[PDB]
Amino acid sequence: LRQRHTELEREVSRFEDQTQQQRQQYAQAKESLTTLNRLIPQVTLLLDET
Amino acid sequence: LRQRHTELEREVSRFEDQTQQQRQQYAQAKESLTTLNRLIPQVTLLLDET
Amino acid sequence: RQGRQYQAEDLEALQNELEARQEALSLSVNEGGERRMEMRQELEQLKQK
Amino acid sequence: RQGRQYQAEDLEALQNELEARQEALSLSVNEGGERRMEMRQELEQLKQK
Repeated sequence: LRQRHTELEREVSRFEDQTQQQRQQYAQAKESLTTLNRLIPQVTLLLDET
Repeated sequence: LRQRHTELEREVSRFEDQTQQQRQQYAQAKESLTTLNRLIPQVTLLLDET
Repeated sequence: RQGRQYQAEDLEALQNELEARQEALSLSVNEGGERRMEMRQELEQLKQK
Repeated sequence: RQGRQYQAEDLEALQNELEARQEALSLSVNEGGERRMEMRQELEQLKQK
């Protein structure tokens, strides 16, 4: 059971790393979305060699 | 424990509902936002009601 | 969809505000979403017990 | 700000990529939180044993 606890701690560390990463990139992606969705979403019409 | 189950179920029901409504409102928020994203960027200015 | 005239002649600024409103989405859906999750396990645990 | 360059000829691809990932956002946060807290209670049962 002590080994079980050791491996459980290992898994805790892995999950912590994964969660911090994924949430950070997801926030950044949300921000980039906001930019595109708000500003760009259709203005390519105008950008289209008008 | 069965009483605990019933009470936890009450609480979980409340959260399930709150989510069920909430998401409607906030999906509608992003939806109206998409409507604005479609309208304003240039369309409101060429469809400026000339 | 929004109001019924809703200053459509010139709504510009509100778009920004709407985005602000939309931010609450994150919390309002996110929070309970784990709460259910959370208690569900306990229910499961309690079930197991 | 993001990437390095993407053809103005197609915004839609970027829209769809971000759509997919932001859809994965909620799922990923649920995954992380639930699995970690569940294995934490597992830790607790191990402790008592």
